[PDB]
Amino acid sequence: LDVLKSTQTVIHKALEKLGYPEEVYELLKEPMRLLTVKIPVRMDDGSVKIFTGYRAQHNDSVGPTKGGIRFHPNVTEKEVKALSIWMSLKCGIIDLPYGGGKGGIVCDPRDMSFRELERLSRGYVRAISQIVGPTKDVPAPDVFTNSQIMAWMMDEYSRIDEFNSPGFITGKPLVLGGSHGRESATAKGVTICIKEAAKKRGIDIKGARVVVQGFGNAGSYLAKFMHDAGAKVVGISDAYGGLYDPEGLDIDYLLDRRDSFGTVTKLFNDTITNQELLELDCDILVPAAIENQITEENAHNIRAKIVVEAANGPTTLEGTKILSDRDILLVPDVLASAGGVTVSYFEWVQNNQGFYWSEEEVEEKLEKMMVKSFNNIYEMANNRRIDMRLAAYMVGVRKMAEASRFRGWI
Amino acid sequence: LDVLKSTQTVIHKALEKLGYPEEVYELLKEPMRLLTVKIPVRMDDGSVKIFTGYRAQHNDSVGPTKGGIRFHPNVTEKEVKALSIWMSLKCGIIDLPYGGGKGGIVCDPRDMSFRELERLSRGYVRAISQIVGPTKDVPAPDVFTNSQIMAWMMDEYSRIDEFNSPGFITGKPLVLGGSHGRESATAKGVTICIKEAAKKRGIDIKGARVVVQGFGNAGSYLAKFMHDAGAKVVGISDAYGGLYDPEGLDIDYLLDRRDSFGTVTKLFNDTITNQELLELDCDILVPAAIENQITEENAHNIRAKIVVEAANGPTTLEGTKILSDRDILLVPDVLASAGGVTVSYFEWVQNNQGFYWSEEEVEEKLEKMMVKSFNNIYEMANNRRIDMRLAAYMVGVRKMAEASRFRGWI
Amino acid sequence: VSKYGKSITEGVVKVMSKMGISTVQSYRGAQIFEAVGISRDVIDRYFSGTASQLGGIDLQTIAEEAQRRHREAYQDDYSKTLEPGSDFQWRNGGEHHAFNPKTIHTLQWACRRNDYN
Amino acid sequence: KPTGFMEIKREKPAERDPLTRLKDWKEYSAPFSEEASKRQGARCMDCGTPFCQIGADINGFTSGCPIYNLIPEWNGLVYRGRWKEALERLLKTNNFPEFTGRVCPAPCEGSCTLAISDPAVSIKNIERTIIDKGFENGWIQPRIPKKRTGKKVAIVGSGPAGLASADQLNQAGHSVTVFERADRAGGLLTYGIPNMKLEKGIVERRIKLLTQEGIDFVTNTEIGVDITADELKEQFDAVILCTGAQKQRDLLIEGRDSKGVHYAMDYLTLATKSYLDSNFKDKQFIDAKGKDVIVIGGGDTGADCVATALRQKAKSVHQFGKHPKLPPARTNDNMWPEQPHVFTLEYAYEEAEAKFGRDPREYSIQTTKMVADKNGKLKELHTIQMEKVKNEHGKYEFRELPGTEKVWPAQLVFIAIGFEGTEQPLLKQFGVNSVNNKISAAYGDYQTNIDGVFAAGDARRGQSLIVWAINEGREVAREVDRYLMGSSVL
Ligand SMILES: Cc1cc2nc3c(=O)[nH]c(=O)nc-3n(C[C@H](O)[C@H](O)[C@H](O)COP(=O)(O)OP(=O)(O)OC[C@H]3O[C@@H](n4cnc5c(N)ncnc54)[C@H](O)[C@@H]3O)c2cc1C
Ligand code: SF4
Ligand code: SF4
Repeated sequence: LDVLKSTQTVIHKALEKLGYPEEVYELLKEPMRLLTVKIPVRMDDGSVKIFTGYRAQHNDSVGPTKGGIRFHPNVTEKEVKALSIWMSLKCGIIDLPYGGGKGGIVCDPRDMSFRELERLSRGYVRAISQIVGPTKDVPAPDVFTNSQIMAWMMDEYSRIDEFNSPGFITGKPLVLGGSHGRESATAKGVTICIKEAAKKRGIDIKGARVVVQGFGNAGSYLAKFMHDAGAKVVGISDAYGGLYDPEGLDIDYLLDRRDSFGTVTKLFNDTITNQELLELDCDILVPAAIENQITEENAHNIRAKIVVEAANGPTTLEGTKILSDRDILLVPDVLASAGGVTVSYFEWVQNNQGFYWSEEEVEEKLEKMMVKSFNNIYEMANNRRIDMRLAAYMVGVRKMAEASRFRGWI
Repeated sequence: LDVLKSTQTVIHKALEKLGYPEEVYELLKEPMRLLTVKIPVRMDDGSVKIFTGYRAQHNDSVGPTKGGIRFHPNVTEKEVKALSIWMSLKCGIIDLPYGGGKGGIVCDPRDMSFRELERLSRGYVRAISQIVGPTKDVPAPDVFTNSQIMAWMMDEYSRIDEFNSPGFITGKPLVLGGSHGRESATAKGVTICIKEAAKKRGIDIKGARVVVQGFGNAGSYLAKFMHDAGAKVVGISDAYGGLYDPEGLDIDYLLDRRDSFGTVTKLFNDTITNQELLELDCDILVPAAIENQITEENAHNIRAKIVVEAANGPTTLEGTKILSDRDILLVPDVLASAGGVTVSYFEWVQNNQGFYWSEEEVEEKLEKMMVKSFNNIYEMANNRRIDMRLAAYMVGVRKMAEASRFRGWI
Repeated sequence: VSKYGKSITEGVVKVMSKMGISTVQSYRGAQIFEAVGISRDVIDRYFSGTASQLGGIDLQTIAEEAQRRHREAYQDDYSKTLEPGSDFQWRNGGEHHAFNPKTIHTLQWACRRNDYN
Repeated sequence: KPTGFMEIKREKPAERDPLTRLKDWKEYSAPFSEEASKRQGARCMDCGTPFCQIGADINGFTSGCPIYNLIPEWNGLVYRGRWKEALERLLKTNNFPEFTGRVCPAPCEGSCTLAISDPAVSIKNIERTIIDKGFENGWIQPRIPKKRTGKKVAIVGSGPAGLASADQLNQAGHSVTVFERADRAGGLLTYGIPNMKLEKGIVERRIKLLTQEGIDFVTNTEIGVDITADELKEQFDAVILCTGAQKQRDLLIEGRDSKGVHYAMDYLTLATKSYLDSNFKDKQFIDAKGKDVIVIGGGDTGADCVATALRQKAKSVHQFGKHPKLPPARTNDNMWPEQPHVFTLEYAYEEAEAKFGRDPREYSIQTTKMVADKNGKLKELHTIQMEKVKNEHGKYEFRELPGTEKVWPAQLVFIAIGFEGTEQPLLKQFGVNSVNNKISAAYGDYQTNIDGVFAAGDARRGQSLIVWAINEGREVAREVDRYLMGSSVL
């Protein structure tokens, strides 16, 4: 159940499969830096409130740590450490010159005001200014954090360091040194993963019977992108049930201005089949509605030749093993959702250079990077006769382990 | 288990007595900068071991944090935080321009070796190098640390910073920038406190009967100082027992026969146990030995007019209450044992100046500082019908609270 | 602990006084012990200057004894108690004692009967 | 410098009045209180070379504890007040101290240093107190040996030797089986020993503990026609033989044919079985409340028979024994190391003396019997006086006195003048040999003629005691463990 313990376990099995001693696991299981700070913030009522903040750095052997910051009241040291490890895994998978980093603050932005949030971000930056920077630790946004907060953090760090430091933090607006493609990063990444998986298999993108459990934001975006060439069969889990069931029919482009807040696309009173439809003889599957939708009971029921994960923990180990035995391709979420990290890396590169690219350049570089990562993972998985998830984990930890061994820490 | 809670309680009580609001307690209850690090160390056998290190900084409003490093297997975050707060209290009591700091490493120096200890010290210094320095955090020695370890840390910091930094760490040898009086500091402070208490109570030091429980370096130096001042030492104790002589104990001969560990008892001669040594007829009693020695049963049997807690926590709450009822002047450890901190501060000053003082200068400066602190605490405890322990806690927290308020953190 | 240390030191002082040595410094270098059942080869190799009239066991035998004691102690998978000693008392199944109960009662009976068998 | 043996006098624990003790078939003694136990343990001197621990036969009589009990050690522990440690040290040697604390005659008490010119220390009572306190505090629980190697020993007989061997093998890690003919396991303890001296509740509790351990007793099996030695050996590695010794010798004299003569073993077994089943209400035993009882052949069996008759309220009960009465003090040729041979006046006799007012007497001696009555039920018993004299070369011999003819009424007769070896040649399925009805075996290295078969207990020792049986069982357990595996700690 413990997220940290689960992460340590997956790291352990990946290292064991790669054939590394136990000291490598002992080093990589726990981050080498965990800073806990107390931030005094003056609220709009004249009172002073003490906020708790955490910053975890996992490994700097490969390069400066890269990590997001989340403003949530349920953050914890264990969660921050686990997320730092996961970020390190993603960076290793994409072959970035980054390490694992993460940050968090115990707060409720829904209750906090604009000025209060600005003061809190500035105080957090002031507190952690000693162990962060463009060469040590690069923050980024996460849940309940956005470009305004990133800009405030950038301003505070620039004031501290007496010069502009755009590359210290990513996720900034364009005027302050932002990068294009930030919004569509994850959806684009899943699209490239799907295309490369289809190319590796014998499936083409013309028919492309696609089942999606999304239809919300990312699901709608990927469905729209697929609609140009492929087709649709059924859409599930639209926050109300199986409201969409074309069953062999396509959907007109309806991405102009529509949201699930009021109805889904046309009307909420349309015919509804049931909550879970699944099944059907499709060739592409995109499950992203909730955590752990696929279980042992329904593992054999699905009839999709390719499955691409777009959410966090949509499948279990038993389901992954069943799909691998059935020879159904399964793209891990850790690889599918790396577009945001890749775009943040591009923004960091642009800040370092002083030259800012265009949307086309960002798209082509993202395509190259994700295609290379997918090919490496697929080849290694075939060579080792293992599953894609384990292959991705081993690819992620290999860079960190080799860097540590080369530098002599183990 | 409850050390941090107890420290929080005493801080709360002191702040309530001083009249400060609750935000001051909220700020001062926990440190605002806690760092946890993992240190890989190569051992003699060739293997690699990962040690866990902690560094806590309670406050920096007054000035750079001052703390100690201990090499024990039972160190914990709670203990480190509590001891950092206690160090802040000591610095405030002595009126130093310091904050509170505390370092710790989970290790067993008994099983570790010379080279392994050097490597571990260097690794710890490297891990915490990002938040420490002569202007940020000044470490010192604690349990299982000494001048050699301090020298290793100093060499590490200089090797990092490209120039020598003697003031980064105290407790060094004389050749590396150490200060005179580093061994007799605690005993001299206890002597100063005893003399001031005797002056306040009207007891003449000439001919005053002194009993010392513990004949380590501190006990031996204290006995020598009383003998020089003219007071008669009627009782000493060591690991094997104690001696009693109302007319004097020949401290010169006892010191001459004193060994490295401080044993002075004969072999075929019966000795006096500590339980009945504490009950001897004397004017001054000085426990500089193991803790939890004065309780309800022996509080009434104690015949000393003044009791000075040279060691750490040799008295309980019930014993303090009974002594206050009996009108026995108690000098707390947090004040009596501040000589080491004061001498470390003098060493820091000498490193800053580049000029190193002499034994006489150190003696006189320590005398003035300790006399001022003792007088302030006594006047506070006379103006307010409270105990010297509470007065010392209030004096310690007052400076930190005022500095935080002035700087605007609350 | 303190009492044990003091008593042990006093006993060592008495042992030195037996030979008349008044100082542990001298006793440390001096070998005031004589072996009974140790090979002269082992003595010369490791206990040079010590006396062994009859020689005796070898290093292999010493190692075998130590290994045997260690092995039985570490296995010992029946009892959670220490076996009774037989150094200064006689216990059934323990070390042999010349004046065992059988010998004592037989001698007493023979002397009281004035009997020969 | 303890002086307890000088400044303290021997005492006894609470004992029910003999007159009222015949109304109930319960314990006739109680354990020492804490203070009394401490005072009595203070008497022990921490004996140098304790003679209360030799455990060997001297002049044909056992002296000391055959199981090598740490008597001085737990005496000192009791004096100091340490009860858990005393129980642990006691269990280090004796696995069934509850039985010995109230059954053993305590030859250790007789063969102790303090026995010279002063009474000995109540070793048996102290042991009983220790075990009773341990049971009441619940410190005795199954050990549950985590190590269990597939091995079977299939002990035969539920006597104390069998229970001890089963416990030792189970602790070693061998899953054994104990076969018993009778419904209730315990061997002599369950049936032969009276409930008065040893209530069967403690025995049943001990078997329950053994079953929880994993002995897996099986009852109602003669292991003869029911189960054969061939299949026994085929299905088991070792089999052991804890058959005991129940064969009883008889008198080949005329007159021992009239109905009314039954074995003491059978009478006691029937009485105890009826008491356990339906409180002597099924009438499946022998009752002589209105019938005279003559028991010939003294000893434990005779005392038990007399006690049973007294509780049954027989009108007259008499005990016959050829050997002369014991003196009140040690003789010249009987000093302390030897087992004392003085007057005892144990249970079953003080009760008779206290109750019988018309005939306040017992212990008819120098006469067993001669030719009895006939023609149906018993009517009278004939007795003639016998004397021990020296003949030929100073050897004791029995001479009858013609002028001492006398007759007594006897409607019920019991024979307890000795015992024979195990039940042979009835159990001739095995090839084990014998010389005097005792299976051929030697103390230590109990291997018999047949590999995988080991003699044990009274079957090879003749007539012995519970402590002897326990010791023998422990030794055979060690030997069989060594044979099966090669090494055996105990
Ligand atoms: C105070 C005192 C009083 C005593 N009173 C008596 C007394 O009255 N009578 C007496 O006889 N002894 C008496 N004894 C002696 C004592 O009871 C025995 O010496 C001892 O208990 C026998 O040991 P054992 O292990 O052979 O037990 P046993 O009981 O002899 O063990 C064998 C058991 O298995 C049974 N058995 C026989 N053949 C088989 C078979 N083929 N398969 C399975 N089970 C079989 C036997 O009937 C018996 O129950 C007394 C001792 C003391 C100290
Ligand atoms: S009473 Fe028995 S056990 Fe105690 S010292 Fe005397 S002989 Fe030994
Ligand atoms: S078992 Fe018998 S001989 Fe052994 S100590 Fe107990 S009473 Fe004495």
